[PDB]
Amino acid sequence: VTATVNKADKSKDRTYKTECPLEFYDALPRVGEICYAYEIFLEPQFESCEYTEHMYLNLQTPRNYAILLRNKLPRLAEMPLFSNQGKLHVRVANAPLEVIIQNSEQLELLHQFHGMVFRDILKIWHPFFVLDRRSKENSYLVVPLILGAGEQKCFDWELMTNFRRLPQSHGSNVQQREQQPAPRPEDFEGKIVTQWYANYDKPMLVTKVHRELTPLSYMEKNQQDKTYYEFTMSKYGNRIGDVVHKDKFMIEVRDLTEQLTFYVHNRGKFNAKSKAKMKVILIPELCFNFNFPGDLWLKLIFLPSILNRMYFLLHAEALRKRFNTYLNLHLLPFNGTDYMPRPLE
Amino acid sequence: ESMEELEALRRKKFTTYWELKEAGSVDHTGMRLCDRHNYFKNFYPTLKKEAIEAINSDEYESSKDKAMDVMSSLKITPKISEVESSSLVPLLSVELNCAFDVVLMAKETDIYDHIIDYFRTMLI
Repeated sequence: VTATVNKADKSKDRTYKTECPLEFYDALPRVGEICYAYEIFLEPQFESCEYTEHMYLNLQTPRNYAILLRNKLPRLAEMPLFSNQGKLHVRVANAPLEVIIQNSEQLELLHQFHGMVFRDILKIWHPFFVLDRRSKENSYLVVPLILGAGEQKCFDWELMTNFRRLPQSHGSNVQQREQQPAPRPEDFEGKIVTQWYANYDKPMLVTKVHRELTPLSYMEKNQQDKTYYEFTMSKYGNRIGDVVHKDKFMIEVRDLTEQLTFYVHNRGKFNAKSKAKMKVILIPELCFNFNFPGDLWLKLIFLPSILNRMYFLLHAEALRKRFNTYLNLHLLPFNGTDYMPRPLE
Repeated sequence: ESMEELEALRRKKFTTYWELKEAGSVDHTGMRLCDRHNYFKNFYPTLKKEAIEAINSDEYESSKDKAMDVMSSLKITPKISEVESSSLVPLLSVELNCAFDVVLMAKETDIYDHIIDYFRTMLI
């Protein structure tokens, strides 16, 4: 304290080694061991409207995912998030789902799906990213969850084995169009699609199919004297080559935001009426179809923010328990096993 | 023509030479450097009106999409390459390949909005 050595470097900073919460250390599920799954629920606060239905109804879908650990999680508080449509509420299941891993290949399938989500769906991937099995720090897993018999919920095995990697979209030519089977309205309903002709290869969620609307029909607005087919040719004739399956059904699709960090309330003049009036109509065989359902994609999009917030809430819980035990106040009903977390203010 | 041919023929030859040497750096806009910035202003209204309508449109899905649509509107071809850098986030440069030698560069999270700002400023 009396030394003059550190008087000059007053406003410097220091580097520190971060450490995961104890729950997220050695959390990699193991064969022959009991593992716990915590379903993550999301509740939209904003009203469902022409600017918001595709997010509201999709979030309220019963299909969800869960976090899988060897280490039991404590109770966690309700969590707010801010999407473009409005404020969003997130919670973690207080009652873990418990299953047993029995063979290596099932764990490999789980880990493959976990890697695929970040590599393709979120595009958090880097060239130097490698999957880890050391069961060292930050080794928890993510598993999609599908409703089981009755009220029970179970793992979506077919989804994981079907999507070890996302299929690359490709531009089929006219002969490829002819040899391919006709599009089916049910195979598109609720699925993720992307356009393989234009530079816009980014995915989108089709809200619903329009089986009653076919090419040569006049459009919605402005160019009401023009038809879908003629505009598609005039726009991208040199890209598409030609159109096959002329008389088939059309679809109406809405876009998926690229944001990942929804902590802070993004604000602006969203012009909901005009943003709804730009009703995007696309030709099915002109846009590649993923079998991946959007009711899981619009919830996987929020995964990074939730994971980071949980990463820090676990440290907050650890500190709270340490202090309440140190002061000998832990035996109180306020701080005991009946500890009820309160939503973040 | 005696002096005119001596000028035009070597113009063609040297312009082709520089175009094959560098793919850019060839100035054939015909405008004085004191006023070469008026290049984007002096296009036909056909491209300009629709380009400014696109760049003024707020419904666009993303800044990248807006940039690509505006650039395609002026029929100007893109050219994006990765410049070497010490930054973890890649440092990307964009070349427009038009007669006016123009190049822009930033982080790839900002290159599209940078193109938005550039074409917003120039197109009037």
